[PDB]
Amino acid sequence: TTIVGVKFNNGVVIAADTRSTQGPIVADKNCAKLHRISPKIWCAGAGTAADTEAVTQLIGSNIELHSLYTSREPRVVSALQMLKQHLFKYQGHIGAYLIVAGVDPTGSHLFSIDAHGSTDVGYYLSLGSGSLAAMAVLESHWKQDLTKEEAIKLASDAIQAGIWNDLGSGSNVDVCVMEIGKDAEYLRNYLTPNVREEKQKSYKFPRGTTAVLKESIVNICDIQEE
Amino acid sequence: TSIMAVTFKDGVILGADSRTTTGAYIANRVTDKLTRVHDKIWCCRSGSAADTQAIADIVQYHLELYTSQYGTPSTETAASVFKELCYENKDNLTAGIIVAGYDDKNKGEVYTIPLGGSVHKLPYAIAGSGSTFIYGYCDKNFRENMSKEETVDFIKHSLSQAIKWDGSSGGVIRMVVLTAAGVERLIFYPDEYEQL
Amino acid sequence: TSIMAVTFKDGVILGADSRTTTGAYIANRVTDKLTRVHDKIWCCRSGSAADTQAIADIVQYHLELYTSQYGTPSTETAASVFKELCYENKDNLTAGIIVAGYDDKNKGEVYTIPLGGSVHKLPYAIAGSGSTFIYGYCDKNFRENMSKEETVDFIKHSLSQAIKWDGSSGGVIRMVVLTAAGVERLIFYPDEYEQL
Amino acid sequence: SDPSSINGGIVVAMTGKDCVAIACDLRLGSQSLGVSNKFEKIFHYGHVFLGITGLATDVTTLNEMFRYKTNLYKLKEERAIEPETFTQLVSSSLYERRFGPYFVGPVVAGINSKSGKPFIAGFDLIGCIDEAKDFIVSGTASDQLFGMCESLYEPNLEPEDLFETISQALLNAADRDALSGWGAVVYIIKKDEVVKRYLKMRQD
Amino acid sequence: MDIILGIRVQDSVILASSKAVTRGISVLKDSDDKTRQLSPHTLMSFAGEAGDTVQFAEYIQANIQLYSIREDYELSPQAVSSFVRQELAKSIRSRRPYQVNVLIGGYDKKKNKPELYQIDYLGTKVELPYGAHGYSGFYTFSLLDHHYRPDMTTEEGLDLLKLCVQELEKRMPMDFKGVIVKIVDKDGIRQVDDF
Amino acid sequence: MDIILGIRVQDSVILASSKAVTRGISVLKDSDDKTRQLSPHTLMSFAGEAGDTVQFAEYIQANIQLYSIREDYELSPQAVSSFVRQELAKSIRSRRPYQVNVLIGGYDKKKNKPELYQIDYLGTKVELPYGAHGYSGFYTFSLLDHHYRPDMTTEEGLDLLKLCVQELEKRMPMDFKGVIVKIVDKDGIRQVDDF
Amino acid sequence: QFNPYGDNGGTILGIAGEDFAVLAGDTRNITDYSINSRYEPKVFDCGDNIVMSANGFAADGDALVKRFKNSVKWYHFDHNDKKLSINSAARNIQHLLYGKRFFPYYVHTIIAGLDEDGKGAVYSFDPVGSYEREQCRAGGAAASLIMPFLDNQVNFKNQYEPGTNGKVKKPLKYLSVEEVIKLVRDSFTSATERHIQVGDGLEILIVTKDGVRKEFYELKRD
Amino acid sequence: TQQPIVTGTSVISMKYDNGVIIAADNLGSYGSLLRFNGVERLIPVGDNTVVGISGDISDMQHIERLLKDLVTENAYDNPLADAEEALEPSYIFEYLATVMYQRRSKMNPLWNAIIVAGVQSNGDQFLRYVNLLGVTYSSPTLATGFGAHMANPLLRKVVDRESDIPKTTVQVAEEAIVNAMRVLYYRDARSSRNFSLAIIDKNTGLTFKKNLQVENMKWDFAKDIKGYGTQK
Amino acid sequence: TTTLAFRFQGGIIVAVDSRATAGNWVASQTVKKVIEINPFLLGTMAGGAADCQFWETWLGSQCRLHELREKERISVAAASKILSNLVYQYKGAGLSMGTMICGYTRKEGPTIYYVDSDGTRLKGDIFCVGSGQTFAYGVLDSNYKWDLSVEDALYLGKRSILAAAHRDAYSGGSVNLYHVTEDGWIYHGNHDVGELFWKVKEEEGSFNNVIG
Ligand SMILES: [Mg+2]
Ligand SMILES: [Mg+2]
Ligand SMILES: [Mg+2]
Ligand SMILES: [Mg+2]
Repeated sequence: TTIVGVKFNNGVVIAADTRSTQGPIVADKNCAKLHRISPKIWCAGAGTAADTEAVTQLIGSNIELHSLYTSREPRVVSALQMLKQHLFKYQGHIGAYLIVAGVDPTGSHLFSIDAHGSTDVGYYLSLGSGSLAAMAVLESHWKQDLTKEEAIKLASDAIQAGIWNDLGSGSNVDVCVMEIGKDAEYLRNYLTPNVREEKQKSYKFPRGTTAVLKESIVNICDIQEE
Repeated sequence: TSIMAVTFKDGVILGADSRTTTGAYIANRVTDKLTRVHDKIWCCRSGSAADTQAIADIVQYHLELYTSQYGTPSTETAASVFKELCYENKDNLTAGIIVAGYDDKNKGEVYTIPLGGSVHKLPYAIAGSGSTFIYGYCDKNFRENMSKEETVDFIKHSLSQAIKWDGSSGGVIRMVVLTAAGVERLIFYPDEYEQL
Repeated sequence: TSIMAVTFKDGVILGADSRTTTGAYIANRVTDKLTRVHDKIWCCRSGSAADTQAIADIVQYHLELYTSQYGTPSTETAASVFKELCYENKDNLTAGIIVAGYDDKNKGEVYTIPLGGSVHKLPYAIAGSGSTFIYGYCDKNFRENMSKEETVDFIKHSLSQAIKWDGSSGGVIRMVVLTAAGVERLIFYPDEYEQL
Repeated sequence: SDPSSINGGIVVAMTGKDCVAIACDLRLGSQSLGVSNKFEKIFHYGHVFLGITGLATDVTTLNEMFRYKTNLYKLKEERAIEPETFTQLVSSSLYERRFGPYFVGPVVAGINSKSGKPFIAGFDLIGCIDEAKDFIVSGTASDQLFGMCESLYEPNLEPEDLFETISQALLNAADRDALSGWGAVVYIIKKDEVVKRYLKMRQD
Repeated sequence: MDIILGIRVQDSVILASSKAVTRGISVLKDSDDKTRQLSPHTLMSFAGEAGDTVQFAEYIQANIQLYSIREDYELSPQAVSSFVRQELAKSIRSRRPYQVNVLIGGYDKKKNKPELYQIDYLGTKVELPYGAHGYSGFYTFSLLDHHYRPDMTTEEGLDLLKLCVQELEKRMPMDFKGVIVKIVDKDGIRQVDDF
Repeated sequence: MDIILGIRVQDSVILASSKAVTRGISVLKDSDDKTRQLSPHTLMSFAGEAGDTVQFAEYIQANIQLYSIREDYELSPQAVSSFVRQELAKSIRSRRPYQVNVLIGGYDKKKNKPELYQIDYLGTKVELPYGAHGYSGFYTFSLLDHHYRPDMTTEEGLDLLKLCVQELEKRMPMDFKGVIVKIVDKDGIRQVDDF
Repeated sequence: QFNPYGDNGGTILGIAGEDFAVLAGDTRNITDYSINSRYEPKVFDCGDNIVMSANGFAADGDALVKRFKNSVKWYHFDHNDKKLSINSAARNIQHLLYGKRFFPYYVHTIIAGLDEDGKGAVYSFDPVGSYEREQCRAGGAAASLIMPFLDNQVNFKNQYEPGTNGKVKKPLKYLSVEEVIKLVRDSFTSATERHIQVGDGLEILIVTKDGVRKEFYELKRD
Repeated sequence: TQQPIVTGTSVISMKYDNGVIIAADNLGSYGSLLRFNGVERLIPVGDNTVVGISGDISDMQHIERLLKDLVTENAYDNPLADAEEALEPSYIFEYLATVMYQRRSKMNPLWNAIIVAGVQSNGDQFLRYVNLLGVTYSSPTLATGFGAHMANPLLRKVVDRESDIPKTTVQVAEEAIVNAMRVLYYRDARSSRNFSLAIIDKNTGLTFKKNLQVENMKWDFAKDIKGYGTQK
Repeated sequence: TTTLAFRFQGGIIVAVDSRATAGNWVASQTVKKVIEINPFLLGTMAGGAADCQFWETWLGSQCRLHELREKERISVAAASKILSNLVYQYKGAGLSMGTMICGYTRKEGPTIYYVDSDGTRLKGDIFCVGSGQTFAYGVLDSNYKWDLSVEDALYLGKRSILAAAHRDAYSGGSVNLYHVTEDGWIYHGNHDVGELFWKVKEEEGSFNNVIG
């Protein structure tokens, strides 16, 4: 997994690859790692995939209720405080490593949080097995006062470094851009540089190739009238 | 990590490097290890980042609630709350915390709380992995009732040496000055302190 | 243990504390850790006392036999013999040795041989458990081409601080001065160096 | 010792044109010992199908649990649960045992009764959803299944072509796994007819 | 305990269970009956850890007898086996699990069919024509796979069972002191007193 | 291997040794002869680790046969037992010791006396009226302590041996598949083919 | 503690035709999640119309290939430049491997060539020298992904003739070198999709009576 | 079997159109202690080869002496020692690779990762890696330790495959190497600012640069960073 | 793995399965588990594949040297003992071997020795070794007679491996049959278990539990 977050002029951008693995085996080639905590607060998760999904949805759920209770749009610091206190309580047993980014009435924000509950602030961050490859790119090209277009470019380049160089990362680049005073734009499969080439052969079988012992209709309908 | 707090004539100054490592990888080279638990009561954190952050947040909460009821807490009171958390949860914590604050009655005060959760009031304190390399230097160079400029130089030179020898320390030298005049943040970059 | 060797204008001076511990018990408070392997080639020993003594004795033998055949050995040659023993037997040795010597051609030279058996030629070297506390101080205070009196003060002050903070170090500060004039032994007692 | 490979077995699911297929082997064993050749691993709640590999006691327990829950769902909702909703229910149910999990590899397959869209999904033992467009694999021969599916699969296969593809994927994967085989079943699922076929295979 | 075998024939279920009870060095008993009658037409044999086997078996027996009295009705073998499986499936994630493997042989009076269920201590249930627990299957299943027919008489089942026991007595290192054999059919449960 | 018993009566030594060879799960053989004739009037039974037992026994046999040829003379049972003990005492401090326990039953033609020696793998030698290795003594010694007489006939020795084997067959968990019995007397070594 | 072994990933595949043999392998070399090289040749021409690959721990793989190449050289010296037949090479490799029975070459070795009747031959070895002549053998990381596919598409396993419904097997008709190469390419393309250690490039060595030929194909680099 | 004591971190290298570049910092770490600050970890062999070594420094010094001895030995009874029969990068590597594998096979490794960079007699670039296990591989870019994770991604953006090598000038290659060294200084806790860089070119020969420093560093953005979440 | 060998009136029947596994992964279905030591001697493979292959090939070399030197066929007793003595030297080092050395000579008649890597050497009439040995023993014990015909004995060995191949997860692939006579062994073919199972089920009426 390679995940990055990059601050820019009027907001923040987050990006991720789309490979999920079981050891050395690729389970899903187009995984969605960019998660929505609230409309304009998004985060990307590395580590235990279900811990990243579950902790997002739980805090996302509570953030929504909090927003309704206070009649205010959710803040990134609230999502952060709720995430870290939940993760700290479980002493790293919930293996969620997240980059949390968003915009709110206070402004634009970018944070990282690790499984044990420690958080960090930054203008550029990377997480996952391809974080070192990504951070190499970020440390080479990041500057203050990036534009939206520059930040999207830098973020996706950092993910690409992970895709090509990290075996844990691959396939596509997902991006989400959160700009102040605008709707957050989720760009699913922003880049697609790993389409499989056409195979040499079609492996469609002739009908009746498989040996069959018994056939029967399965009753999926409910008990019928009359 | 290299952290220290030093009392001087007009109050106290906290100092820290900015390096946070995961093994040999520098996970954050611009970390802020100087944390505010009250207006003029700050702390330097060493050990588990999760633990020291959790502790600091709880202390900040306690001092906020204290202030609402009883007014501004003393630095000693803040140190006591830190100690209570560290001592009672010693089995599950890895935290080494220096507490520094400015009263008008007591002026600059420094309390160090090492791993066990004991408290020690000192004229100055050093902690973190990098502190080992500057026990000799700090002991030889510290004087009581230094000026602001002298104390800044003392901390700058000390943390410079800690950074030079300790791989776990590095980045910028952050400092927070606590006096009657208010709260001042200082930062010093490698090109400055490496040539000292 | 706190040991160091420092080159200066007229040659080199070796310095050491005199404490030998078995756990927290001081088995010998007047140990001589400055060892002679040749007339003007000495060494400071740290680590296993059995190992460093065995090594030093073998080196002394080698240099004696060298001298009988080829005349006075260089300090470099002595360091090389130390290194050969330490490197080739690294699995079975716990030895950290500083080698210091005076030639007339090369003058004062210092070589440090840490645990692995690597060699490092330095202007000065510090080693032993107590050295950790004086990296900052020694780096800030060392100058090249000091006088004899300045080098004695530098070593005295440095080992004073190492002794102050390290429980494994203590007792008297021994020193051996190596110059063209000859070999001079110096000793400094606690009442002298503790008030520095 | 490893709970996910005591009993053995495999499930595979595929999508086709206006259809889905889900298939499983019939073996239950105690490590090397073959115990049953009639242990079906696919179940259904209304029109939603659920395959479960892994520890057999959990396979049974989860089937009973999801029958339980989908029956209450139906009574309250006054409609049969859909594949998308059920997938979330499986995920939720598995994650609630985060630190004492069912040692299973569930696979959902079905067609949404309102949109007509074919749906498949896979899970790890604590509920992480893998919602693949093409195919989902699970069990002690998941590597072999991945290899078969990756080469044999092509999109938009007609029901009777999809049958051959999934059958051959299962059979040949199972024959390279000691703990899978002893018979196989393939469900071909269309919007309002489901056909179930038992396959003839080697019995070693 | 050691060997427990089960075979479902045409009109009955036959359970064979060893008589030996060994506590480490010595064989303390050679006439132990490793079975409990759960209801008039349902028998359960068991094997596993000492103490837990009988404790579990009697606990199940009490529960089924309680159900029988409350409803004035005998639960089907299938229903009993499902109850037993749940108890074991509950048990495996307990503080200290029941280490007990069972065979449930019952005659369903409604369907007029014999039924044999094999359940291990994990709560792994399977309905079988013949079954075993432990190493018993390793020696006997090749013989049962060969000779078994679904239309076998009770007498033929007993003869096939004898061949299985003979093979066990030949190739097993442990002396299990023979077996007690019990037949479950429409008339209830009875013990074959000469085997 | 498992049970090896020895009893020295009036005019002979009787060695009883189990017939079973078990390799973990299966009994591979039920007719194994765990003994070697070292000389015409000296027999050695053995038990211990697989492979080492036969290797040691045949090694000893070869050595005694070599001595017999070189000197044209049969070593006394005492002399043979001392040779064997030294080999085992040497073996116990070797890189890989022989894990072999032996009984040496011999008839001394010079003294006209039967003699039974018990030696374990450490080289612990004792001359006994009756002996065993492993757990065999635990079951049998109470019977031998009661019934044994130094003036017993060979037939009475065999009857007392039967009682010992019967007790073993009752209380031992393992099936050792009976015993092969051999008698050592003035006329040499012979096997009792019905026991 | 020092671990003398490592895992350099990689996947190899040997297929014996009627009058030819191919030995293929990906060119990616890895440790853990890093790529060492995108092109590090793994299948080698060892002379005498024999090709060899020792997949697994690359240091042992290189050592073994080197020692076998050397064995070919000395076979020529000692036996009047006699050609080392594939069966003789296979037996010789067993002895090389079993020579380190108690400190094995951590590799799965495959050799390919022609037998003395000119028919395609592939031999497969385990780390300690047990070996077999085989028609079809994948080795390394993605072997479990590839073999079932080969069982189905080379040996036509579980395939029956339409209309007979399981009564008549699909006949085992001989495959051409072009047909085998298609299956090799599709095997590695599929393996590249689902296995993280497979990718970058595919190098195939083809052995016929005319000699050894090479073919290279790009694989996905992610 | 041992454990490394005094250690050197990343060695990084890449090929360019006319030769190879190799670089490594001048630090000798003693665990987390940055003990020795003047350690040369690039060792030239003749005028056509530079051997870069990371890992255990005592073993590095041993290897350094082996290479020194190799030059002496090659010159013995060799009239063409400074011409046709001079040591090639490929000879030097193969020798080291033999030693490394032999040492691991005796369960007594030289605890190092080594990159041999050079130019062959025919002008061909040579760049190959060997480590304590005897594992060897070649690539357009090679790096050890942290450099493998952080330098390679950056260097591979310049030379991604073999066909990029002729398109890469010495200026572009050196620029990429120097930037990578800066990135490693930012992110490797066992790195130093001071480093050495060697260029082996088929035309201009061996250029050995000592006392280089990481420069043009970005730290100013640190001033705005406050707290770890909610602090203002 | 399942290997068996038994003595009978017409000599020795050797029958083996063909499966090799690494964990749950089936590495091969075409493993030759009968090692043709020479035209008169057979060995079976169980435990370590390399150990069995290597040392039983080596055994063939020793047997060949014996008959060159002594101008006489080596006895099964002598041949088996060469192997058992060899593996006994390596005891502790981690060899894995469970084999039946099978032969038929003038002086001995048909003879089988179970040889094993912890140094065991047992002469016997029926031996079964491997993960599926217990299943094969059941069929063997209940059907074995000395006066079996060569045809019936061959089938009994085949059927016994099939019984194991069915129940044992780590046995299967195919069955290899051999008949050892005084004049040498005779190979009786490779029999795919998949096809053999259905054939035997129908013709024999066995495996009623399995639907076909
Ligand atoms: Mg530093
Ligand atoms: Mg199978
Ligand atoms: Mg890949
Ligand atoms: Mg099987």
